[PDB]
Amino acid sequence: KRLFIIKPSGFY
Amino acid sequence: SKMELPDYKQWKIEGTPLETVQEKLAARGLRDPWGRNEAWRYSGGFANNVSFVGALLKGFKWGFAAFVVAVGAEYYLE
Amino acid sequence: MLKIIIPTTMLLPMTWMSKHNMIWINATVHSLLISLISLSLLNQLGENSLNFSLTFFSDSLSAPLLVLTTWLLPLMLMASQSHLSKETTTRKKLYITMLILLQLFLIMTFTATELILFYILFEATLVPTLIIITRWGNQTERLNAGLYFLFYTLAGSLPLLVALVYIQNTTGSLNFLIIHYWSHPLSNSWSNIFMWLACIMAFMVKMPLYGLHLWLPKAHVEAPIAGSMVLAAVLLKLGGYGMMRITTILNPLTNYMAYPFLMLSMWGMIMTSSICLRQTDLKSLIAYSSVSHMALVIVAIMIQTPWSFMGATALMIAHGLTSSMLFCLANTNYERVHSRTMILARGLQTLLPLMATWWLMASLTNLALPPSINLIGELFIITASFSWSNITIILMGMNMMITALYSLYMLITTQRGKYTHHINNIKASFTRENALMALHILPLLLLTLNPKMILGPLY
Amino acid sequence: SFPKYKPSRLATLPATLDPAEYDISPETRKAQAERLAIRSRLKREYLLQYNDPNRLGVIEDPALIRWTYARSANIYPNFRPTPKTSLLGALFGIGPLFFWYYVFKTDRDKKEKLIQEGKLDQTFNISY
Amino acid sequence: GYTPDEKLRLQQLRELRRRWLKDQELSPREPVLPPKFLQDGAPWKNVIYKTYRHSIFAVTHVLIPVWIIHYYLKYHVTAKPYTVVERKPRIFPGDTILETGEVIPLMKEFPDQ
Amino acid sequence: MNPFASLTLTTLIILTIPIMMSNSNIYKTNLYPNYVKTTVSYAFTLSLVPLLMFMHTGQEMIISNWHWMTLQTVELSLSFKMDYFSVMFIPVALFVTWSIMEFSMWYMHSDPFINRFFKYLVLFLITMMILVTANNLFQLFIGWEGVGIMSFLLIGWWHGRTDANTAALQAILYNRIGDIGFVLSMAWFLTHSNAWDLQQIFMLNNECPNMPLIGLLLAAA
Amino acid sequence: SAPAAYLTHQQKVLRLYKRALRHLESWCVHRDKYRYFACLMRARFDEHKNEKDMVKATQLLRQAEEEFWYGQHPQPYIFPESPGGTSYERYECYKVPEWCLDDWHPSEKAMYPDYFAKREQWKRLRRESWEREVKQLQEETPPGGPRTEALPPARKELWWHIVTRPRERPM
Amino acid sequence: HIEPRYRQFPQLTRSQLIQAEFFSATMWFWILWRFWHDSDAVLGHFPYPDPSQWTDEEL
Amino acid sequence: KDMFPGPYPKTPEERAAAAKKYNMRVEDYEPYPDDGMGYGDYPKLPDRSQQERDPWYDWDHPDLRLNWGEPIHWDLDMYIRNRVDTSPTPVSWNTMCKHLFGFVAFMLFMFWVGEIYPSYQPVGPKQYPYNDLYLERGGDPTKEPEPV
Amino acid sequence: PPLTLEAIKDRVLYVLKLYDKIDPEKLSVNSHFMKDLGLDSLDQVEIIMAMEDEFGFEIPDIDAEKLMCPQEIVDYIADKKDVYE
Ligand SMILES: CCCCCCCCCCCCCCCCC[C@@H](O)O[C@H](CO[C@H](O)CCCCCCCCCCCCCCC)COP(=O)(O)OCC[N+](C)(C)C
Repeated sequence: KRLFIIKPSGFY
Repeated sequence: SKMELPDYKQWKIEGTPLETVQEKLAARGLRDPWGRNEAWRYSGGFANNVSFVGALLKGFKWGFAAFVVAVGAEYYLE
Repeated sequence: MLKIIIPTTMLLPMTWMSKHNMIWINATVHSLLISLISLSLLNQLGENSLNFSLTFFSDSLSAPLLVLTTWLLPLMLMASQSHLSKETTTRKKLYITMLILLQLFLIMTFTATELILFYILFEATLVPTLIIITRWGNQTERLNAGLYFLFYTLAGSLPLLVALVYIQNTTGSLNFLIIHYWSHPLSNSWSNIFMWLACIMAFMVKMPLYGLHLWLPKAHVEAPIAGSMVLAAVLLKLGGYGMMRITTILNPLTNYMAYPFLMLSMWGMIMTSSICLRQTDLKSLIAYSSVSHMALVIVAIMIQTPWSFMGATALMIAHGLTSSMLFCLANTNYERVHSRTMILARGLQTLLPLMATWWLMASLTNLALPPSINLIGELFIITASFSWSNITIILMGMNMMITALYSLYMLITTQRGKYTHHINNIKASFTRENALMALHILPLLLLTLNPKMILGPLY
Repeated sequence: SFPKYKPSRLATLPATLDPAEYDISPETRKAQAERLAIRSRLKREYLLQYNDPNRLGVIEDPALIRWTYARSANIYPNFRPTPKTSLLGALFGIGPLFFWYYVFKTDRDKKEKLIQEGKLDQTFNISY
Repeated sequence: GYTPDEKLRLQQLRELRRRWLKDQELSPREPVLPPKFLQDGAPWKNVIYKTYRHSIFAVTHVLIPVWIIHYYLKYHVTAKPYTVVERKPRIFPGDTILETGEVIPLMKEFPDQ
Repeated sequence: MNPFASLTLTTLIILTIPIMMSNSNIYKTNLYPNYVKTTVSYAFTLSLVPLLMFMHTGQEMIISNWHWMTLQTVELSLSFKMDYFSVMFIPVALFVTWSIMEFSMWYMHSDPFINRFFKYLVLFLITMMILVTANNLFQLFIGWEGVGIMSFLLIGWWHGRTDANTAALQAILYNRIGDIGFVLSMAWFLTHSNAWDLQQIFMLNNECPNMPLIGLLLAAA
Repeated sequence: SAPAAYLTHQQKVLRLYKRALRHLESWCVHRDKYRYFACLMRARFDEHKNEKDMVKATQLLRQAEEEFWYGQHPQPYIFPESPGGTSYERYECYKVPEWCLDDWHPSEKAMYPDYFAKREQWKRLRRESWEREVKQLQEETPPGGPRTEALPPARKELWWHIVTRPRERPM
Repeated sequence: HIEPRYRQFPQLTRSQLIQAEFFSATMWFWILWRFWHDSDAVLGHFPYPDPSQWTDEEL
Repeated sequence: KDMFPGPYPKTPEERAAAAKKYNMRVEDYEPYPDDGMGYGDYPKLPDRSQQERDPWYDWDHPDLRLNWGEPIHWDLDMYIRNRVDTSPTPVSWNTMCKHLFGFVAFMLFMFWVGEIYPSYQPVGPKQYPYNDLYLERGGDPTKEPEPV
Repeated sequence: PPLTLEAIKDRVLYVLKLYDKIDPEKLSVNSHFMKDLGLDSLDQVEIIMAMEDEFGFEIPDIDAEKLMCPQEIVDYIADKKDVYE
């Protein structure tokens, strides 16, 4: 996309 | 894709109600530097306030007519 | 049953002989299995109390509790098994023995049957929980805490003991069934009144009463979580079980002696809940919430109306699960940041979501909203209380106010809001954590579908 | 204008109206210089703590610990018997519960006299 | 009136921050692992979504529940008394379909409007 | 009659399904919400029908498909009375809420977690349906309180700013103060009328109830 | 962003001015009337004692504060970013601190090779830098006065704090 | 699809104004058609003093 | 360490150690004082809900809004915001109380005097106009016992 | 409006131009505010509040004290809006 969002890892 | 800014020069204050205010300050002799800014964008362009009751009757001019068509249908049913 | 009880003993050899790094799996798996075996007991009967050996029986009042008690061991294991790691193998292997030995005493002390056997186990539970609070609790105060946990039980229990012996001399057998049948009223005088308090005070200590609850918070502040889950979810409830047992005697005197304790309880509930509204640190907040709910049980027992015992049973179990749930759910934070104080956690939701969901479910059933078994458990006893005195509602209502507030409060203060900046310590939620609390909360929700098996004997 | 604001425990006066805000002497200016001094001291400290790579973990400020300590462990050791606290404690203590004692007991007696000596007993109330 | 050192400080930090935000931007960096994936992709090979999507969607969400719940209707209503209690229809002067009957009354009323 | 019966219960139950779909991967997709607006759309379309069978012939219905817990004497059971009120009211809620769906798709179109937002919407509405429909008083209480807590989840949506949180807590607080009165009444009908059902209570209370009505009034407040 | 300093008279009267002027808009609503009374107001501040001895002046303030406080209006207009705000922290749900990403584990970290690359570049820059800010802070500082921060002189300048704040509307 | 301007507000699409005007007109058309369809603001006359012969008084 | 709060105000020369200990040497140190409530040697701080402290300042803990080592008000939690807010109000407190309580008073008394004089009954003077209807009586005599 | 630095400097000057006390030809992005131009603080408050008002953005007071050079202003909004353009 255009810009990088931050966000906690949602993998676990 | 930037839009251009319009113009510094073009915002006349003379047509504004604010000009009357600057006159009233002239009666005090006081200076009101900001008016050409404040009045420009707002009062001085598109601005031309719609009447209240006139705003309330926004649809009446057509509605009364379609209504005439309706009562015309009433007599037509007769 | 004698069938469920043997394997529970049998895990001990299995624990000791287990390979040094596999023990958790052993104890976990078999504890789960034995839970499922415990579940078959639940059947009961609609009329006669179920019976077994001469020395055990299984009233409907005991069965859901028994199922619960069997159910908790794996949970405490899942909580514990990362809390400790650096400990030596022999010491760990020594440690789970405390837990299982403990539940063994519970499975024995619920099925009773002689009230002297029931007593001696009732008090026998005291040792392992003491050892656990004292050796594996953190910070200094735990030492002192041990003492408060201890004498308050004994100072209560000891007179009860002498009283028990007395009765089996003034009447025939001490056994529960016949005494349920041979029961005859005791009345006024003065000797009989001291008999009354002698047969009540221990039970009313072990489930904290408002004038006497002081040890309980100071136990929960200290104990390692495996001690906390039991000390909250179970022992209180068993004190309630016994008090529901011994009320087969007494009467009509209960009609005359209930009042003072109904005042300490009806007032202590609003009071402790009020203190609950302003704690410094979470681990205590939960504890006072627990007392604030147990007061409801104790009036529910003393008004002695059948609705009140139904509500008694339900609320005992529901509060069991929800309280244990809040405790593990708090320990997680305490491990992630070692803060203990609630103010430091701050914006924990921002940094991780699913725990916020468990906070939501858990607190949500703490306040008790429909159709949680907590709620339905509570509404009955408000009904019977209201029958007992039309005024009483004005007290109960205030409870239902404050239990909302602080409950939501613990949610909104330790979650919603800004993250603290420098606290880098948090590390994104282990599988065992989610597994654990899912294990608390799912049974609690399925259980609402089929209350009729939890309401107990006076159903 | 005329009316003048009147400060109260729940409505502390705005700083702009405080007389102390105006009258000002060089030593008091030393007070503000001091306050900025210690405040700058501690905040400089907190920044030295806040952001060097090696800390990783949390760093609790001592004041908060003094507070949490003083909300619990330090209350009893001090105490002191004082008649104001003692009487106030007897009051909040035994008082209201005696109050509820009479308030329930009378109603109980009233239902007694109606159920028995009277006959105003409820019907249908078979649930119990 | 800023002190000059403050000025250079704010300048330096401004530059560094724009450098940061510029660093934040991503390019073709957005990515994904290959993606049962076939369990979805195979089904989409033949679907005509413009009408069929509404088809299957409506099929589930309105057709299944009513079949099911009505079957549950034959269960609970046929099984037990008082599972369903009608208001019972108002019956005017006109004859009932149950067995004719019924009659108008008097009609002594007079005048109109 | 029977078609009316299956009809209303369907005009409720289908609302439940998207929440169930919440664990399905479609929920994680951007695609989810329009299935919800469509869902309420079908729900409305279905919802009109009972109103019309209600129209020209005027019939009304109660169903109580499953007793939940048989106590002594009292046996509370879920029971969907479908009188004038409950039938007339549903299409309204479905209608306006459907419009709110379509609105919200645009109002929030920037927002992350929007899918969760819709989940909370449907989750709210269904509780509202629990309240409008319920005959048995206790079921009215679950609808009651559940609507309260949904109000809490939505008021606090922008959980960052404190003011949202205080607002949420404030709302739950005053609702609770009402709930005291609700419980007072709810007990009193059981102690006296022995009921928790509108049939029972309407039947047995020709006599003046001096007090339950006022606490129930407070709950209404 | 320019901390402290024990307060002085001039800036004081100024803030009173911006304040009073703003509440004055809150009353006058229309751009018109507001303009007029605004000019009248500044006209009051100059027409009064635009120059004077201090001891009178403070008294003039004590007058002004009252005269304002009476007229201050039950609620001023407030821009949403401001502490009143219709959205003072609507987005604080989102502004996750950067160190948290530093946790995603490789199956996620692989998906943004570029961003992570640049990021280790940064983190390297910091861990390399830090001792210099140590020595400099140690240097420029006296025992430790009211002032916060200190100028760059050859590199870096306590930057990691501000420079890597998570912008304003992350989502 | 729309541009910011800085005073002009390029009020896009006539269709918008067509809609707005359409509903305002739809409104008045309804209120008037209903006004002619009936005058619900009135119905039947009422009175007070009536006649003493209808009641009673004698002397 | 010794950092923990220490008993009793009564340290007239040793008070300096206390004022230092909480980081507030400027003789702002305010014991509550000696009293039986048992909280001693802790700074008494002016009441101030956290809204009162400046929002625009860059606090270490902006939600708490109270930097670092700065000693904390005893009842922090009651003033923590989301709780009591003792922010100053343009109209004075007592005036607040008087206007509202008086308002509710007038509202009630006017109400009940209203209750004394129902429509189509009223005070007799106005009732000379207000009288009407009666009207209500009706129904077949059966309805008197159709309801019975 | 994703916004850019040129848009900021342009809109800012575009407001400074309209203020009467400034003579538009003398205005420059780097043009100083007191040492150049005699506007004084009592008008400085006007230009700053009127200028933030254009954006709807809010100016904290201590930051309002600096201000002065228009470049310092465009820098300031550049920081608060985080434009990085
Ligand atoms: C379950 C909830 C519990 C509620 C609270 C429990 C009990 C609280 C009440 C405590 C009872 C009285 C003890 C209080 C202290 C009295 C002893 C002494 O310490 O108090 C002195 C001062 O206290 C008063 O003198 C005593 C007032 C006691 C009156 C309260 C009694 C209320 C009745 C409570 C019920 C009693 C139980 C009955 C059974 C139901 C201070 O000592 P001292 O400083 O050196 O000398 C006096 C200084 N002078 C000369 C300057 C005055």
